[PDB]
Amino acid sequence: MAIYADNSYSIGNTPLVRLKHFGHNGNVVVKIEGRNPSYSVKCRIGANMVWQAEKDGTLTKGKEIVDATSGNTGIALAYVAAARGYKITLTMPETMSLERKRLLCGLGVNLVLTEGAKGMKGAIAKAEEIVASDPSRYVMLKQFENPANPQIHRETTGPEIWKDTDGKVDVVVAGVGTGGSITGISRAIKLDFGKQITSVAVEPVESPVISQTLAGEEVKPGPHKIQGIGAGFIPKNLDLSIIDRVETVDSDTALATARRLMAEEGILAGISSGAAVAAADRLAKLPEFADKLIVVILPSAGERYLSTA
Amino acid sequence: MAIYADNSYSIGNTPLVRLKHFGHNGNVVVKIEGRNPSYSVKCRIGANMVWQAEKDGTLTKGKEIVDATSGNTGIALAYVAAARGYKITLTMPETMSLERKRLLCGLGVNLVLTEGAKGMKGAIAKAEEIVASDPSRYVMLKQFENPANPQIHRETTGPEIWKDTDGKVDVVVAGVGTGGSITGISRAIKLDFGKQITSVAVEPVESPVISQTLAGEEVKPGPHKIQGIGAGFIPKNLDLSIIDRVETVDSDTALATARRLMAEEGILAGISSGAAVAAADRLAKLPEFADKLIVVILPSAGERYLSTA
Repeated sequence: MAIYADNSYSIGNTPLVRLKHFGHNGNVVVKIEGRNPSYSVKCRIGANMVWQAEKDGTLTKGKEIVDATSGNTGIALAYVAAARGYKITLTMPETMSLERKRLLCGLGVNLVLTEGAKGMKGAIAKAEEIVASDPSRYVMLKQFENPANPQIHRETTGPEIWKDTDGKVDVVVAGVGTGGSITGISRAIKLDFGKQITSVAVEPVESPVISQTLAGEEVKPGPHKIQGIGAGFIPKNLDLSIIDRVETVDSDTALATARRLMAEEGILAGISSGAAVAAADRLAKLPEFADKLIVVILPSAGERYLSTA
Repeated sequence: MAIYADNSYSIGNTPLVRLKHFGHNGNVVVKIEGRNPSYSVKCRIGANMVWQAEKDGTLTKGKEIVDATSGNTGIALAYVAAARGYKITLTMPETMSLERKRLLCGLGVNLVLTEGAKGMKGAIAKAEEIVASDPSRYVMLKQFENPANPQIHRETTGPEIWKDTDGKVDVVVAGVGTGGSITGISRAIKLDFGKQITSVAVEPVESPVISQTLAGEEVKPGPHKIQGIGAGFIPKNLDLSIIDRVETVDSDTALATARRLMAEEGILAGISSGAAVAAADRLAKLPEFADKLIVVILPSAGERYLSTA
């Protein structure tokens, strides 16, 4: 057989494509996370956070999911909630784009808009109030600290990279949001496969908080246009111990690099995908990395309307 | 190994998911064509029409692709042209949505807008003029009659359905645009595997031209909102001989059914995906089809902004 009992179980097995106009002699290869149920790397963790919450008794028939997000992880949780029969509340500011509202209403989400002036703070409060209102009803899965998040990457994303390269991967380049990807991938290859690879974290030069921490310098975040990376703090799901190297990238370059992915490689991916590649391209063009296979996570699919396509 | 030398070669291997709120006892299973390079069933034929044109000498270094389309097949050709280093012209009316323009410019297409008043006729003329201007330069791959189109479905889409069901598929339900899908799938299972399945074509009740032809009645098309099916004529790539059954569906139902796919199954698919499912659900709820595995092509991914999400 090979028929998924629901859409959640179809996560991953995403492809590796070799880049032609990046790297040297084809040392740069990309893994298309756009090719997922809800079209992002995130529905891997959408799937396993719900599954883990089930297995350990925190999520049960009748019980409902609450989360203060509207990005790839909201969409991801939505599809699994729809797929598995959970009611879901996502809180976000009333200033969110009609687009994202429409997409999430479509997936059967109860949309609680919070005050726009309260920014993201205010959506987090409103989620948290709903949870205090009845703690036997609503569950917050908490992507930033939930081990289920990096656990899925250790069990699927990581092994898939091992498999499809035949143990030949030397370098892994992954933008950091929750840190879940890099953490899980790196644990799989270094610890379950026993290969001493170079794991490279990627962050906005505008918010170089991983770089600052490790240098022992004032953590100072700021705004950037690289959606889904550069949270402005070190997440619990970032395991600083498996990070070999930290590469910073600027918005403009992430943008331009995602543009190039389209017109020169024919790969529709997101801003963070560009960020990831510019970092890899830089590494790949250093002689110390000449004869080394570098693998890059492209987190999302390009189909948007705001800076780029 | 398993690293694609370019994005074109990553086509297919798309998943089968079982529906919970459709069919009976889970006799309805869906194959997610959203999970492709350019995010549609079409980049399967984007890939193989170019490959075939290469193998037989019609497409060569320097030579350029021209096509009067802007739907899934334009996007598909774009990604392969970008992936393989071909210049591409797509003609379409100047009335196309900024969205589709932006997406295609992004993939490195030369966009030739034709008069809006000339409708689709006028884009076809303008393509055809460019081809007459220099026949050693520009090539029209012609999805409606190109055998490479159904050939890819015989070689990939069909086998994948065979494999993942373990020879247990009984019914195949597929909306008709070019006919390429149904034709290729059905040839694979009936002729290469030797299983006497029921191939079901799906069309808008508003343009029931397959139904009319076979009844020997006046072919009379009309407008419908089911994007990518119901062309208003019988394509050469529709092999009427392998069609067992023709199911008509209305726009409203296709729409509503795609809405249900989202909120009840957590599957983001397109209008034509809804059309496909309502037809399958109807068949699946007939006792003659009770103990039969029905497989449905979901051609596209939902991420749009016009009627639905």
